[PDB]
Amino acid sequence: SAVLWNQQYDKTVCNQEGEFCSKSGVDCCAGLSCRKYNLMGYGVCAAQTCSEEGTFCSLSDSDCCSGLKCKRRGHGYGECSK
Repeated sequence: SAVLWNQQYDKTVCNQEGEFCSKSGVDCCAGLSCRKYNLMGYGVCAAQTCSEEGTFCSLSDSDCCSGLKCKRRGHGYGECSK
């Protein structure tokens, strides 16, 4: 009754968009999201689309992630803010 070989030993490694996420609770690399597509939720990583916090955005039309508000900073231009 020999035990199967380990899957990995090295530190927590990430993968680029396209990789699949397990139900163990794995998270894609920085700037990646396992967009759910299947019925159970066996989607794959995908580069986020929403603007990050601090990045310049359109004050006329918010385009940041959930929890970010484009605060005018300058003269007719602002960036995302928590």
